[PDB]
Amino acid sequence: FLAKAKEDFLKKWENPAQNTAHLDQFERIKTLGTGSFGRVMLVKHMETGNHYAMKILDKQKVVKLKQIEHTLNEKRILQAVNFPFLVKLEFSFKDNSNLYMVMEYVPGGEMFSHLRRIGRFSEPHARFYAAQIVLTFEYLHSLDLIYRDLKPENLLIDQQGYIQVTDFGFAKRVKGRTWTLCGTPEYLAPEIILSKGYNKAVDWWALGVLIYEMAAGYPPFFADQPIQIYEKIVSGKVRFPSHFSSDLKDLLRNLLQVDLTKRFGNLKNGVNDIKNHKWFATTDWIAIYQRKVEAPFIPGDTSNFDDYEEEEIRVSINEKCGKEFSEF
Amino acid sequence: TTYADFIASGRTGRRNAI
Ligand SMILES: O=C(N[C@H](CO)Cc1ccccc1)c1ccc(-c2ccncc2)cc1
Repeated sequence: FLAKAKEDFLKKWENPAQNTAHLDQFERIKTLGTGSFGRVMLVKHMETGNHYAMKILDKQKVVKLKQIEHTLNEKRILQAVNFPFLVKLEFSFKDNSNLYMVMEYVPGGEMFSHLRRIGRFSEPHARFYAAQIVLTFEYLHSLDLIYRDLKPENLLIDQQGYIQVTDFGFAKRVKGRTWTLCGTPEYLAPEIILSKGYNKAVDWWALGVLIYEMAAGYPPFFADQPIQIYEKIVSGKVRFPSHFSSDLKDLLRNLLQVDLTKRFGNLKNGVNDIKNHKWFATTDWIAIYQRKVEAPFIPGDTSNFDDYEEEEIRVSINEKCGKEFSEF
Repeated sequence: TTYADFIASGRTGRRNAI
């Protein structure tokens, strides 16, 4: 499977799709989220009646924040990947002011919203989601991609209750070490905080944080200020809730391992150390991939998304930052 | 409790990237 997937990915990676729609082809309905250099809107493609999520990036804001290369990485990778638990990019294009990525709409909202409301997920519920992340990272890492943005805010729940990973803004295709300080404080591996060259093992550490947060209802390292979070991470002293199973604690001690020669996902057996762990004994990896497992939770409707202030989309009469985004 | 400490913290909302 992975061999065929790499062939498919490389053809798209080497020859990326460009300019596959236009802003006038979509009716903009409502804002689903906002970020430093734009917003995500629910849109309707008038030709088909399909709903999509449109990520709008202001070129000038990307340039001001020195995020050009990361924005080019995001679109180049997202247009090339194909996996059941990844958001599907349908179109991309740009105009004088903005870049646009149009993705299949995932109506269930963020895992973040459901997790905070419910409090915590039971171990079988958390295991169901964690299995999907394990398979997704096995897929991404096999293509030499590092994701670097795992958190419940970036995991969307589809109509079948399965996950769709979004936000490839920090994704990068890299064969060696990399050094960028990026991610979310609670999810940073110690080697990122300590300004070391790091690798895909940072995604496995982030999975450890995610599983802990899903099962506990709070992350393993938190504090009001990021500097305080970093001190807790680099110490790596993790305390587990009394309701955590012995198998769950063993798995987390292996993922939330400061020692790279000991961290699960980063050993000679790679992902198999995770797949074969006792916590995952009840997991049928193939049925998860095939979406045959009954989901523990089933969510143009935007009710599973928070409300955001609307703003008119202004397109300048002059092209901005043309050379910087020529390949988009 | 750790849960009460989390809920009273300023980090329960959507977390921004660094
Ligand atoms: O990348 C995403 N948002 C950034 C924070 O994660 C913020 C941002 C950053 C810069 C510009 C705009 C937004 C994102 C979120 C949701 C969906 C989405 C897909 C499908 N169905 C519903 C929703 C697509 C992309």
